[PDB]
Amino acid sequence: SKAKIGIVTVSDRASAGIYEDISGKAIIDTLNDYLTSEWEPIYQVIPDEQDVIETTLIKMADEQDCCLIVTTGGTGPAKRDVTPEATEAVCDRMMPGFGELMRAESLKFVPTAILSRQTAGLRGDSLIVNLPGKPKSIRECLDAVFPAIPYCIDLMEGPYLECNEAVIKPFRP
Amino acid sequence: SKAKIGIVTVSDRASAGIYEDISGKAIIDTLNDYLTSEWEPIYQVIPDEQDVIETTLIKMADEQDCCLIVTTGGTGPAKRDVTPEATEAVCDRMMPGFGELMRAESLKFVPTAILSRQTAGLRGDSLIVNLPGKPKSIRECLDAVFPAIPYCIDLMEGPYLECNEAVIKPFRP
Amino acid sequence: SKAKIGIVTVSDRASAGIYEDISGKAIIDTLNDYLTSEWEPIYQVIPDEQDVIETTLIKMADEQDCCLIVTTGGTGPAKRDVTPEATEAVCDRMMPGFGELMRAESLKFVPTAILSRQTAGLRGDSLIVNLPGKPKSIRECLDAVFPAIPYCIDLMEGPYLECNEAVIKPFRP
Repeated sequence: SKAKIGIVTVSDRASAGIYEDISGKAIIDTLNDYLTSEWEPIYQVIPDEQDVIETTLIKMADEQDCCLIVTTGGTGPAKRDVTPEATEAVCDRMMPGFGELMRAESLKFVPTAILSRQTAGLRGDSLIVNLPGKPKSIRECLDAVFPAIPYCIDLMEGPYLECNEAVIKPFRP
Repeated sequence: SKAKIGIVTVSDRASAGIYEDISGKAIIDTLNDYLTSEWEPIYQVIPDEQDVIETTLIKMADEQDCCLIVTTGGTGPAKRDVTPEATEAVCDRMMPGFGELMRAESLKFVPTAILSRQTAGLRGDSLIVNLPGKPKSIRECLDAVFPAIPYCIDLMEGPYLECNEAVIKPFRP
Repeated sequence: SKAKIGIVTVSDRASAGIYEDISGKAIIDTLNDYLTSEWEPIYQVIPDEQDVIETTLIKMADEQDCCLIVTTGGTGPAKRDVTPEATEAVCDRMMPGFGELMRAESLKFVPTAILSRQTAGLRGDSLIVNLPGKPKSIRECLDAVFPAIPYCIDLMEGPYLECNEAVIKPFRP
């Protein structure tokens, strides 16, 4: 089948209106650079509301057959930040290695990396990954974890993602 | 706002007034070396009864306005070690990066650091962090995570902690 | 007293009929290489059926007095990979530092290590640790965490395990 990839920008400010969604743009730019195979971006901007996040992810995974869903925003210690809660609530099983690696990688830049509650889990055969907010952090997190994603999707019997190996090298054992 | 920092020593020999608490003292000494801003320790020595640990953390967070609460003791694989369980019970959202980093740093010279179930989380605007009992493990764990703590407290709209940069360098993005 | 160690090969394929269980064999071979003290393998090969895994782990811990139980297989993101779910189910407290270290060490070879949901935890005084199926990965994970295992067993008041320190050095603080 053809790959559907969800992109969820979680932000009160973006939902109120911003000049440009630089976080969401950073994701689609990076994914376009990664992928040679055809794919369909399923994009949504939503507020920091746990229930709305959950609803969004559920539709993308269940109805829209998204094999991957990447979120940006709402992963810090602030009370409004509930993307990880929403993610835990919708996944059947978590992927501890992703949160581990993303923080380890982010800590190479900033001591405050350990304040991120970014996680990842599976809802059926969809992989959902929580990314940071800043465009450069987004690319740093994706460069770190995406090498494992096409294989993860393979094991989940999902679409076979083909990458521009001039940009990123998926590992497939 | 003057910063109030909770210090909780959990110990099976602590109904004894003659217990010398070298762990609590290590926390106090470390924080004294770290901080240049004024702060106030709210200090309790308690038995390793999960119920009592929970009541203590809740009081310090809900009543006594502790911006940060640091526990020592009761984090290992022994059946009586229930400090993590108490911590999970009172926190409304967990901070997985703290336990990850504390073990990662500690295991380099103490392989048995991986046996610590130490964790961290947030109760409202209070950051709660589990340390091991041994003073050297205490300094090591605080050195690894404290650089992220002033900014976490900033994001919580708590007091503004300042540090002696020759001893420890908090990061603020 | 006399050390009993559970070895569980989790594999639909092996359970169906296989010339040799290389996964289970890798574990036995590794332990024999590590230990100089007398120990008894409690060995079972079972399919990828969560209820079966849980039943097996419970028996090994509660009935068979296994101080350590090591699983191989079923830790990835595939539909039928349910070994970590079973381990979570039967353990009363988790040991997050094991999965962290195993993944972190594995990541130094192959970026897909982040796809393992391998975990570890305690059921009563039994330590249960998830390994991947591949024999090379089994030995790498064991090399990473075994140095902390004899001490953990000491803390849980179990058998005193002694090692060939020419192969592996248990750390006992």
